[PDB]
Amino acid sequence: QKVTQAQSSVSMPVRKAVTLNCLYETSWWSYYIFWYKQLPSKEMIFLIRQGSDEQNAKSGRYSVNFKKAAKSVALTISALQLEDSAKYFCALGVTGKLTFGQGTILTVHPNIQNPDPAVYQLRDSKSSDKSVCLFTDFDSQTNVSQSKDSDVYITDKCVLDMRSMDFKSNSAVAWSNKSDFACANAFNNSIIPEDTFFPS
Amino acid sequence: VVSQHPSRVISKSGTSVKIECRSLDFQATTMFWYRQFPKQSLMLMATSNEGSKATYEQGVEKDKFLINHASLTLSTLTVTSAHPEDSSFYICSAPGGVGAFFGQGTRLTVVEDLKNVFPPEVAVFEPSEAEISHTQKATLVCLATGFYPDHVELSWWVNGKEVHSGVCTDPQPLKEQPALNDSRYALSSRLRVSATFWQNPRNHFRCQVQFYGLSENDEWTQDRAKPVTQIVSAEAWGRAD
Repeated sequence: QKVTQAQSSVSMPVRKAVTLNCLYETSWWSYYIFWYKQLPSKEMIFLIRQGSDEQNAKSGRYSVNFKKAAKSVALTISALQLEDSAKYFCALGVTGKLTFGQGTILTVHPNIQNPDPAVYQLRDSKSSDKSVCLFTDFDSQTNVSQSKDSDVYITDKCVLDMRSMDFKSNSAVAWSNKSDFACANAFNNSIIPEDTFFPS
Repeated sequence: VVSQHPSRVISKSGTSVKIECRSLDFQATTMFWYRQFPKQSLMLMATSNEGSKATYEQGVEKDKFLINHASLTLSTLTVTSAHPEDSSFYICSAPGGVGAFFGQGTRLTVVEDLKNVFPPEVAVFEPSEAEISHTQKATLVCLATGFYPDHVELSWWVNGKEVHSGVCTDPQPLKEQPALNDSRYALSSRLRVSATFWQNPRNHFRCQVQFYGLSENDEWTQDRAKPVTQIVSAEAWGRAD
């Protein structure tokens, strides 16, 4: 048995729909496909089950596009909410025993009508030797690349608190204790808008 | 519901680590044991069965992992001669329902020595004046660094009340040295408020980082403070200038 979730991460704004792909391989004639979401606690939450001999599954906001010949069983989540940000797993179940995919991390983003991408230099903390750069107000589809220097740390884009109801914004941070570290070049490994603001 | 015990455990290498899977309000003659290494899939290890021998999956050493069906409501998994390579997430399940009933899992951390356990260092960074001028908004940054194991919970507290608006946190902790097996971790979060709220010297901002560490019963010989389960915070007052 094999379950393939080729996408490691996907970003989509609130109120939109998102499709998470899953491909499987099985020699069995009768089986089930399950979709679970794994919460930050690492708890597994049931979303939907697709039977090998059934029509397209539906449960709450979840639906499955079951392409049996293609052994494709994509999950669509409709009307996305901030609480939907989690890691989603596709699993193939034969006699209770499950085979899982690698999982796909879905980040649900706020609707940013007026992106204002910018990189800000923060004041040094009198309690830390770390210099911090904040990349903020960029749009959902911005990809933040990892550092290519062991002495420079760069986070991915953050996940908004699911109960947030204000000052909603996408951001990443970069920090270092290197003498030469500057915010002007900290996020160079990323492809960013030509109008990103870099204040002096 | 299926309940696992313990939820978390930090064990010394060479010890026997027992993990329990209990079916509450129902009986299970069969229980499944899964293992998940970080950023990897859940993999079936073994199947516990009432009145018969445990079934083991390919590559699972029967000598290293003892599976036992103790009763019609209990299945146990024993990590014999625990090694740091055994550090993983162990989750059990029992048949029943559309899916299966899953336990909440066990975060097993195996350390060569309890001195490999480090709490987070927590720092707060104040809003940039350039951000305030450009957007009339003010973002605080919290950094939690050098902790091991990678399990922390970060929250923001304004004037002694937890806040959720304007809060955005890293999906997962960052491996400080990705190429090192003994790497420590870091995590960041942001809190955005209006510049008017930030510029009030009466407002209090605190980033709280809960860390799961050593138990009260655990041995400690180092000069540094015993890294027990604790809260590490960083704070700042509003700034009128």
